Amino acid sequence: FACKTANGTAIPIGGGSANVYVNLAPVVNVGQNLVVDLSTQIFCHNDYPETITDYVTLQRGSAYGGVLSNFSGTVKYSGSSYPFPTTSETPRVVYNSRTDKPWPVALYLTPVSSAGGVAIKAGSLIAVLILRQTNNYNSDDFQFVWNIYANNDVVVPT
Ligand SMILES: CCCCCCCO[C@H]1O[C@H](CO)[C@@H](F)[C@H](O)[C@@H]1O
Repeated sequence: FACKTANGTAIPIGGGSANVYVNLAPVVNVGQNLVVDLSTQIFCHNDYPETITDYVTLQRGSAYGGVLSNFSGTVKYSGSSYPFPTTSETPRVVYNSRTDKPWPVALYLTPVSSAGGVAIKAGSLIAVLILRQTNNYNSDDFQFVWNIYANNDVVVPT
């Protein structure tokens, strides 16, 4: 089991970490969602589907900088919604193919009432998402750490 980003940055068997640079909607009004869809950014696969089933969860999702200060978050994992920053490990997603499958994580961020102006700064860390991988074969328990960065400023109109 290993993962890669849309630009080809890989995290090999055993886990590790990688940076993910995301383009964000430049203008987000109070009452609207800023959607950060990681399913177009992070892809994973099973290296031995003939014998092994891989189990994948979002173990933790943490908010940073402007996302932590200016937004009220929700994380959607494989069609179910949870608070973001996270309060528990999600259920598992099964990886049973050698063909790349997107990691089904999306952040839904709505401005808090005090937000206004430059709510997210270009180049800042916005989130850290922990992908946890286990299997039905051995004792492997690996973490694939995704450091999410904003490519641009996000303005919340006043
Ligand atoms: C004849 C025995 C060969 C065993 C191959 C083991 C390959 O291990 C990797 O891929 C597995 C499937 O994706 C993961 F279960 C592991 O955790 C590990 O990532």
